[PDB]
Amino acid sequence: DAVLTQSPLSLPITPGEPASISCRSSQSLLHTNGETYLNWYQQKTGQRPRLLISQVSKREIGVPDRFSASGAGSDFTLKISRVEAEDVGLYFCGQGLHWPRTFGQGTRVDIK
Amino acid sequence: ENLWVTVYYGVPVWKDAETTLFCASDAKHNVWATHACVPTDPNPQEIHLENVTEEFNMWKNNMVEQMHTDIISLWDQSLKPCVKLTPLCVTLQCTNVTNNITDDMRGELKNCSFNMTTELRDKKQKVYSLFYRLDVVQINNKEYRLINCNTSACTQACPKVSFEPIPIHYCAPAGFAILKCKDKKFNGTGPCPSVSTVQCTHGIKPVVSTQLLLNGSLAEEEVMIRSENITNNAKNILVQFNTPVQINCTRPNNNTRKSIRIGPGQAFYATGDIIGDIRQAHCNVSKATWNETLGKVVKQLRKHFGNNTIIRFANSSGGDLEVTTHSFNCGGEFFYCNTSGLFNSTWISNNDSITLPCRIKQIINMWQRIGQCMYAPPIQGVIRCVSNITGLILTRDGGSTNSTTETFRPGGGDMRDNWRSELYKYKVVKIEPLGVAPTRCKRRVV
Amino acid sequence: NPQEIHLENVTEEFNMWKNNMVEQMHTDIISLWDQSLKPCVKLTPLCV
Amino acid sequence: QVQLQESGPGLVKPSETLSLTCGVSGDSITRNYYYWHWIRQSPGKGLEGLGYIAYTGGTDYSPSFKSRVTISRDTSKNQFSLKLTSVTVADTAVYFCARERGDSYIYSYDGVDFWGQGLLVTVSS
Amino acid sequence: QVQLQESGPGLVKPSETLSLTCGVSGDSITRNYYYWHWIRQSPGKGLEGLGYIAYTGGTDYSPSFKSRVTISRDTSKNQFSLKLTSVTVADTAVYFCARERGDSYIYSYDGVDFWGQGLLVTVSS
Amino acid sequence: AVGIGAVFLGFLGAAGSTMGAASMTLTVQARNLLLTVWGIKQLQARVLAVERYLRDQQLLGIWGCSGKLICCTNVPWNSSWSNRNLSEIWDNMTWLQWDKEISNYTQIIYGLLEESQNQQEKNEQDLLALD
Amino acid sequence: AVGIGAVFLGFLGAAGSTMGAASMTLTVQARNLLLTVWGIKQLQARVLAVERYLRDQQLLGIWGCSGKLICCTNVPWNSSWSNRNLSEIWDNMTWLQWDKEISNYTQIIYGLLEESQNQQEKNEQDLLALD
Amino acid sequence: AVGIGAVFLGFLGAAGSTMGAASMTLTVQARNLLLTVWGIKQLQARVLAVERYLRDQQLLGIWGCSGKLICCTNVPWNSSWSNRNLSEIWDNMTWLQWDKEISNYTQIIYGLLEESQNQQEKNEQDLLALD
Ligand SMILES: *[C@@H]1O[C@H](CO)[C@@H](O[C@@H]2O[C@H](CO)[C@@H](O[C@@H]3O[C@H](CO[C@H]4O[C@H](CO)[C@@H](O)[C@H](O)[C@@H]4O)[C@@H](O)[C@H](O[C@H]4O[C@H](CO)[C@@H](O)[C@H](O)[C@@H]4O)[C@@H]3O)[C@H](O)[C@H]2NC(C)=O)[C@H](O)[C@H]1NC(C)=O
Ligand SMILES: *[C@@H]1O[C@H](CO)[C@@H](O[C@@H]2O[C@H](CO)[C@@H](O[C@@H]3O[C@H](CO)[C@@H](O)[C@H](O)[C@@H]3O)[C@H](O)[C@H]2NC(C)=O)[C@H](O)[C@H]1NC(C)=O
Ligand SMILES: *[C@@H]1O[C@H](CO)[C@@H](O[C@@H]2O[C@H](CO)[C@@H](O[C@@H]3O[C@H](CO)[C@@H](O)[C@H](O)[C@@H]3O)[C@H](O)[C@H]2NC(C)=O)[C@H](O)[C@H]1NC(C)=O
Ligand SMILES: *[C@@H]1O[C@H](CO)[C@@H](O[C@@H]2O[C@H](CO)[C@@H](O[C@@H]3O[C@H](CO)[C@@H](O)[C@H](O)[C@@H]3O)[C@H](O)[C@H]2NC(C)=O)[C@H](O)[C@H]1NC(C)=O
Ligand SMILES: *[C@@H]1O[C@H](CO)[C@@H](O[C@@H]2O[C@H](CO)[C@@H](O[C@@H]3O[C@H](CO)[C@@H](O)[C@H](O)[C@@H]3O)[C@H](O)[C@H]2NC(C)=O)[C@H](O)[C@H]1NC(C)=O
Ligand SMILES: *[C@@H]1O[C@H](CO)[C@@H](O[C@@H]2O[C@H](CO)[C@@H](O[C@@H]3O[C@H](CO)[C@@H](O)[C@H](O)[C@@H]3O)[C@H](O)[C@H]2NC(C)=O)[C@H](O)[C@H]1NC(C)=O
Ligand SMILES: *[C@@H]1O[C@H](CO)[C@@H](O[C@@H]2O[C@H](CO)[C@@H](O[C@@H]3O[C@H](CO)[C@@H](O)[C@H](O)[C@@H]3O)[C@H](O)[C@H]2NC(C)=O)[C@H](O)[C@H]1NC(C)=O
Ligand SMILES: *[C@@H]1O[C@H](CO)[C@@H](O[C@@H]2O[C@H](CO)[C@@H](O)[C@H](O)[C@H]2NC(C)=O)[C@H](O)[C@H]1NC(C)=O
Ligand SMILES: *[C@@H]1O[C@H](CO)[C@@H](O[C@@H]2O[C@H](CO)[C@@H](O)[C@H](O)[C@H]2NC(C)=O)[C@H](O)[C@H]1NC(C)=O
Ligand SMILES: *[C@@H]1O[C@H](CO)[C@@H](O)[C@H](O)[C@H]1NC(C)=O
Ligand SMILES: *[C@@H]1O[C@H](CO)[C@@H](O)[C@H](O)[C@H]1NC(C)=O
Ligand SMILES: *[C@@H]1O[C@H](CO)[C@@H](O)[C@H](O)[C@H]1NC(C)=O
Ligand SMILES: *[C@@H]1O[C@H](CO)[C@@H](O)[C@H](O)[C@H]1NC(C)=O
Ligand SMILES: *[C@@H]1O[C@H](CO)[C@@H](O)[C@H](O)[C@H]1NC(C)=O
Ligand SMILES: *[C@@H]1O[C@H](CO)[C@@H](O)[C@H](O)[C@H]1NC(C)=O
Ligand SMILES: *[C@@H]1O[C@H](CO)[C@@H](O)[C@H](O)[C@H]1NC(C)=O
Ligand SMILES: *[C@@H]1O[C@H](CO)[C@@H](O)[C@H](O)[C@H]1NC(C)=O
Ligand SMILES: *[C@@H]1O[C@H](CO)[C@@H](O)[C@H](O)[C@H]1NC(C)=O
Ligand SMILES: *[C@@H]1O[C@H](CO)[C@@H](O)[C@H](O)[C@H]1NC(C)=O
Ligand SMILES: *[C@@H]1O[C@H](CO)[C@@H](O)[C@H](O)[C@H]1NC(C)=O
Ligand SMILES: *[C@@H]1O[C@H](CO)[C@@H](O)[C@H](O)[C@H]1NC(C)=O
Ligand SMILES: *[C@@H]1O[C@H](CO)[C@@H](O)[C@H](O)[C@H]1NC(C)=O
Ligand SMILES: *[C@@H]1O[C@H](CO)[C@@H](O)[C@H](O)[C@H]1NC(C)=O
Ligand SMILES: *[C@@H]1O[C@H](CO)[C@@H](O)[C@H](O)[C@H]1NC(C)=O
Ligand SMILES: *[C@@H]1O[C@H](CO)[C@@H](O)[C@H](O)[C@H]1NC(C)=O
Ligand SMILES: *[C@@H]1O[C@H](CO)[C@@H](O)[C@H](O)[C@H]1NC(C)=O
Ligand SMILES: *[C@@H]1O[C@H](CO)[C@@H](O)[C@H](O)[C@H]1NC(C)=O
Ligand SMILES: *[C@@H]1O[C@H](CO)[C@@H](O)[C@H](O)[C@H]1NC(C)=O
Repeated sequence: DAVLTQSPLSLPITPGEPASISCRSSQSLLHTNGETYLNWYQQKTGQRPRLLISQVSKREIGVPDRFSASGAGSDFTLKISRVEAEDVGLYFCGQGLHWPRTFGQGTRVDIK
Repeated sequence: ENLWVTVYYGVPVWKDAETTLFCASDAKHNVWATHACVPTDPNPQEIHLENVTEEFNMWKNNMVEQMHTDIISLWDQSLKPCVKLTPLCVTLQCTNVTNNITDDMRGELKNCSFNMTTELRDKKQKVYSLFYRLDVVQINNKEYRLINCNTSACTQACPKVSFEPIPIHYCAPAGFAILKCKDKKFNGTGPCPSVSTVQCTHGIKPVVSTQLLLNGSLAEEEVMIRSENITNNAKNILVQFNTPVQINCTRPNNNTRKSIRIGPGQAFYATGDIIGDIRQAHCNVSKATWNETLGKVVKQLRKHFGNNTIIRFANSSGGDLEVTTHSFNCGGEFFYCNTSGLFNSTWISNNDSITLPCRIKQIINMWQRIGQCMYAPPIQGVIRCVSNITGLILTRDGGSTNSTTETFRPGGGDMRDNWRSELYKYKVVKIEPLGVAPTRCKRRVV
Repeated sequence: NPQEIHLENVTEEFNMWKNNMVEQMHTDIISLWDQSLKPCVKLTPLCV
Repeated sequence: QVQLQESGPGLVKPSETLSLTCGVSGDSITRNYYYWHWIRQSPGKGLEGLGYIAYTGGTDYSPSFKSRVTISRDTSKNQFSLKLTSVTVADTAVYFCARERGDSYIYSYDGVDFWGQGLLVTVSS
Repeated sequence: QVQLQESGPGLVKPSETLSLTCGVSGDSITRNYYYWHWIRQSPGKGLEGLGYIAYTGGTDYSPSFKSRVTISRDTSKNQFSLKLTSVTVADTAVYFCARERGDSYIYSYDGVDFWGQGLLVTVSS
Repeated sequence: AVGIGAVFLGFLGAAGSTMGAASMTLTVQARNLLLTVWGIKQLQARVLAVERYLRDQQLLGIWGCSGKLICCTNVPWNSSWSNRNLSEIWDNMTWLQWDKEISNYTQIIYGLLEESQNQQEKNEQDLLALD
Repeated sequence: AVGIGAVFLGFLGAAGSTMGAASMTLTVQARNLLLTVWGIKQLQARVLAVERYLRDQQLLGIWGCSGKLICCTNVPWNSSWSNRNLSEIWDNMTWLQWDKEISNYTQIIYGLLEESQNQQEKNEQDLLALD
Repeated sequence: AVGIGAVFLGFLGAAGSTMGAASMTLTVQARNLLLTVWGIKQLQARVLAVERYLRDQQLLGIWGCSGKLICCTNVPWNSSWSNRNLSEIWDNMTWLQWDKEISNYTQIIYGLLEESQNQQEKNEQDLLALD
């Protein structure tokens, strides 16, 4: 099983300063065909989760430009160029290559 | 059954062909231009090809010859803006150096003085310089001349450009591709049961060596032997290690650089007065590591001639200094070490560092090109160098019915052998996307 | 007779100090100037 | 757009079979290159996949639930259901029926596009 | 597969006319870019081309036989025949009916593909 | 995401697959076909690639497949060229082996296709002239 | 002569005109797409222009519109890409604005077009196989 | 083998033959279209050959013939250009003489074809848009 581990576990940030999250993978996510299969998700308090970035750096429709990501191999990171007061909730990093699918434990974001 | 021919475009078919590759690097001045190279991909794509096998072959791929020609072209291009040393061929009056000289360095360095031109063409200036025994010959306080005054005028390398061997990536152009063999136990030739397509090769270090391969790509699980024909002793033997052995080389002399303005906008970086003590250059390698490495090589090599036979290692028979000694460049000085202290032992079935002296030489003509040459300027300060050994270019000695004591000797004056140890996994192919096959369709009628 | 066509109902964001035309022109002038001095004689034996 | 909704009992006793039915609207359940998963999530432990059903009708389940989960489909009503046998207290979590993007021959698409409301299954004795 | 088969009398007296018929099976005589020749072989003299009939219906005869050879076609039953007048004792030889390759407007093709079984004709009395 | 359904593979990844399965990935191969001495070297490689692509496009243009990857023709397949089952070629062979076997008869097939298309063009034009 | 009727305009002279009116001038823009150092520069420019034209023609070739400036496709338009009425686009917008608005979704539409053509190609071949 | 039927001839072998007979060899002419200073000269020659072929293909593409050696257009002939008989041209005149005669009126026909193609394209799009 590809156990995804995020860091830091918590991240108190206020509007006006940047933020970043790192996600490590036990097994390499580089498929035999030469394509990565890592995705980022957002889940608000008591709401269904939503996808933000797909295929490491391809932004999803309706997602603002404030979010960004980059990485390869086993080291990947999620960097938010601008954060607002409505960006509360959990953030997950999931792989779509090794079965069963797995997601990180969840990094909490709140006001400092 | 009724059949009709059908043509398909874009089928996965390929054939062997020859093409002109192009360099690629990060572009992060040195002897290698790196300006004509297009920017490299941040992360090259690698596609593994399953259920297919390719007939890989060494000693015939045009990649090694193409790389050799490109290296020569870059080397020649990097010497054009530099100044030529044509008015330096004059009579040199030299005297042996004896200021705190040692027995192992006595008679090697000479303090020479000679007339030389200045900025103004209507005047001359008297200057002095230090030259090694290998860069001067006698005439028949004694007169001497440079070794190249009867061959060609050398051009000194520009001090701004260094000899750093940065990696270079070779990428196939549109319509072509390069296949790499992923087999761990791959042999020099034969079919490869694990092929993979890649757009650009890994970082290849264009290191210049003649006897011991260094700063190269090491093996992954065990030592391997490479040779076109093992029985035919005329062909060189290539061996790649799986673990490295560090070599600590240095130039203890604390020399100084001096600038002599020989003309308008031109200058000569002469060897200034040496301060402090003087010692001979040397390299150090661990005895236990070398012993274990040689043992592994003997074990891996005994399966080609038998278990009962015994093999021995001996130093070079003879020839030019470029082939009888291990040469390399650490920073800005070219060494020539006496490897006789390493290839001297006998192996039979079933305090902690080796020291070997090295000589410095300035008048160096790279490759096998005797028509032109280059002058290496003296580097100011103490030179220190450390590197990993990766391979040895062994050569066999004619043997009789004795069928024992197979004597092995190093060699490999050519430079293609060095790059062959790095390009043995890749081969260039040409793709043919036009195919033909039968189908049951007859096409409509209009 | 160079052709000039007017474009109605449109505006473009012009910006100097960033267009590559000036750098290209400068490079071309340097190249032509250097090429024009190739057959001329060197004045090296005059430094007396 | 595509809407996914769950349906099933809000509370299940221990050891009987637990049935969850997810209705899909706005798109055909038999899409050419797309997959449908059933993912659950408990407090603090995070998300975990149970199994999935492909467009071809085949199914694949996680190694820790092969002898307990079972997924079926019904194209006539445009829905799919999951059957879980021998439920325990540890299975208490909110279940979601989501949709993901499967790699096609021409291109590769990854990610879970949409998710469901989430039926909170409570196990108590 | 295309096959040819000859037919005609076996013994022919001197001074009258000779008649042979070669059948064609597996291919149409009306082929767009092909020819049909008549060749005979005798000991010592070698091979000789009596004549041929093109797909257009036209006929061309050799200079040494133009006054005596005559070729005609019958597309209804897919066969063609040859008539030779003023037979002599020197005409005793084995006759072959063969197909050839015409030069198309796009490409040129040369070569006799198929031959007959070689019916032996004996001219004696 | 990978699964039990369809797979994507890579550039020339379907080489080991059968002809039937490799025929579904014909777009990926077709869409990837496009110091002064160095400048000459790079321009030579670029012009070579352009010429090769235009050569293949010209060959397709002469036939009735100027703009499609899969197209049918009217000339039948003579058994002598292969005398092999249809099902065994598509489901029990790869493009590399098939290309190796049919390499001795590619010129004949190309000439036949070209001539057939030319004749078909003349026939269609003659028929269209009536209207 | 110029009058109340049509207008000739010039190359890239209908940029300010609406999409509906500028769609009739596609041919004028399409037909105009075609000392050793100076030779290298001019050759590089010519090769780049040819490569650009070839890439555009290759993209059109992959789709089922290899030989026509105006064509039709079977994949509809998802409202999420533009969510605006049809009349307000052809009669109240220009190509520069429409291009800037769809610039972020062009790659997805390109992939959809290629996949649709591949599927139609295999469906058509399978259907014609009955003959 | 040569005979009383068809003839092969060679490249530009039907230059002295009539147009009707020379129209059968359109494929042979179409299939044959495809030290630093010398490298520049060779690359210039190859690039020029490619531009000429691309220009011809572009001209064919603008018209209603994507790719084929013979195609028909929907515009009537004007006697003002030639006024010569139909059979007298094909059966009694070569291609060189006819080209010399129509040389002064090629640009007009080239413009008329483009006009007709644009009108036909827009009409076809409007007709197909009533579904
Ligand atoms: C095989 O691979 C090994 C790597 O393990 C190479 O070893 C390197 O050799 C180069 C010389 O070619 C060394 O680079 C030089 O180092 C000098 C001292 O380095 C110390 O100081 C620097 C800080 O400046 C530290 O980062 C470093 O760790 C040392 O503590 C510098 O003084 C040199 O700079 C001068 O020369 C350069 C051009 O060469 C000029 O541009 C500068 O301005 C300056 O004048 C230079 O940087 C390098 O340190 C070696 N690496 C190691 C780990 O020792 C072998 O050279 C290579 N090849 C062979 C044949 O063995
Ligand atoms: C490399 O070759 C192997 C065969 O040695 C390929 O594996 C084969 O993949 C096909 C895919 O269609 C399998 O067919 C399927 O079999 C199952 C079970 O019978 C059936 O339910 C499906 O409908 C389909 O018919 C085949 O069984 C399988 N064979 C083996 C031995 O695994 C493999 O795909 C090839 N890989 C590449 C990259 O070419
Ligand atoms: C397609 O054509 C090529 C070349 O025309 C054929 O390759 C040739 O195949 C023959 C075998 O039929 C090889 O002959 C060799 O003969 C020696 C001596 O008898 C024998 O020891 C070898 O094992 C081999 O059979 C020949 O070397 C080979 N190559 C050439 C250049 O002639 C190929 O067979 C043809 N394929 C088909 C399907 O027709
Ligand atoms: C540049 O912009 C001007 C201003 O928008 C354009 O003039 C306008 O063009 C439109 C479109 O043809 C005209 O609308 C139509 O007018 C006719 C009567 O002439 C009417 O029957 C139609 O129902 C429709 O309303 C508009 O009247 C005209 N004038 C103004 C003052 O708006 C001009 O065409 C543009 N030129 C280019 C090259 O983009
Ligand atoms: C297509 O993508 C581009 C780039 O991703 C989008 O351009 C960016 O649009 C945002 C607005 O969504 C711009 O943000 C600006 O921020 C300032 C400061 O908060 C604010 O005052 C502005 O009103 C605006 O919101 C951003 O500058 C702009 N450019 C870049 C380089 O990011 C574009 O909007 C996307 N188009 C569509 C239709 O999605
Ligand atoms: C060079 O000029 C001569 C003279 O015109 C050409 O010979 C002519 O070839 C044509 C065939 O395309 C002959 O037409 C046909 O002749 C047969 C005769 O039986 C007739 O049955 C047909 O109805 C048709 O008229 C034409 O007669 C013939 N002229 C002669 C022999 O005087 C020759 O082909 C030209 N060569 C080239 C390379 O242009
Ligand atoms: C197509 O247009 C060209 C011109 O672009 C025409 O060529 C010209 O033809 C005339 C004859 O019709 C030449 O006139 C000359 O006049 C002198 C004096 O009377 C006479 O001695 C000559 O024998 C000749 O007739 C003229 O030089 C020639 N060239 C030019 C540049 O005007 C051509 O005739 C036109 N073809 C058709 C079919 O309309
Ligand atoms: C190399 O030779 C030069 C020239 O003979 C030496 O330079 C002289 O050294 C003496 C002794 O120290 C001084 O008195 C002179 O002033 C120096 N200059 C000249 C121009 O004569 C130099 O010392 C010698 N170096 C070595 C290492 O022997
Ligand atoms: C440098 O040039 C000077 C001047 O020509 C040389 O000095 C002369 O040397 C010759 C031969 O040794 C003597 O006969 C002259 O008397 C010298 N003249 C003077 C003014 O000293 C000198 O030998 C040349 N070489 C060196 C190394 O200095
Ligand atoms: C000077 O050195 C050379 C070798 O470099 C030696 O042969 C010679 O004997 C030495 N002369 C003196 C006087 O030391
Ligand atoms: C140049 O001089 C050296 C030393 O005397 C000699 O070995 C070499 O042969 C000479 N070269 C030529 C071309 O005479
Ligand atoms: C590599 O394979 C060939 C052919 O099987 C063999 O002759 C050769 O000895 C092999 N190489 C080594 C080093 O054994
Ligand atoms: C190798 O060399 C020997 C002669 O030493 C020769 O007989 C043999 O054919 C050569 N090639 C191989 C593959 O052994
Ligand atoms: C090599 O070993 C010798 C042993 O005496 C020592 O003196 C010398 O300093 C060593 N050199 C290096 C570079 O380690
Ligand atoms: C070499 O000489 C320089 C002279 O400035 C001195 O600074 C440096 O310490 C010396 N190095 C050694 C190793 O003696
Ligand atoms: C070489 O020098 C390095 C200095 O870091 C030292 O760690 C290493 O042990 C030395 N190796 C030998 C063989 O002297
Ligand atoms: C290698 O080490 C062993 C220690 O067991 C020693 O007996 C042997 O002589 C060594 N080999 C050499 C070449 O010194
Ligand atoms: C040599 O010895 C090794 C190890 O005992 C063995 O694997 C190999 O087969 C032997 N080779 C021969 C030719 O006896
Ligand atoms: C090294 O090789 C040379 C070649 O001439 C020889 O003279 C010398 O004796 C060798 N060294 C040893 C230690 O045998
Ligand atoms: C290398 O060292 C050995 C040790 O005796 C010596 O005999 C040989 O001459 C040396 N090599 C050179 C080129 O001096
Ligand atoms: C070579 O090895 C022998 C082995 O006994 C040793 O006696 C001798 O000193 C060695 N010579 C050198 C130069 O290492
Ligand atoms: C030498 O080997 C060590 C250990 O494998 C490695 O860390 C180091 O980077 C290597 N140095 C070079 C220059 O390759
Ligand atoms: C996007 O288009 C596809 C194909 O028509 C359709 O099935 C899907 O529902 C559309 N999605 C949205 C959000 O409109
Ligand atoms: C065999 O080839 C001939 C061409 O001479 C062709 O007419 C025929 O149709 C082919 N046979 C079959 C069964 O297609
Ligand atoms: C395919 O070939 C085999 C011979 O290996 C034959 O037995 C079989 O009948 C063939 N299939 C068909 C459909 O004729
Ligand atoms: C245009 O779209 C807007 C919003 O979708 C709508 O309110 C308006 O009625 C539409 N206009 C027409 C003419 O359909
Ligand atoms: C000549 O051109 C005119 C253009 O309107 C056309 O109507 C006419 O039909 C053409 N010639 C004939 C009589 O076909
Ligand atoms: C063709 O032109 C000739 C020559 O003037 C004329 O007699 C004849 O009537 C014209 N028309 C036809 C149909 O032959």
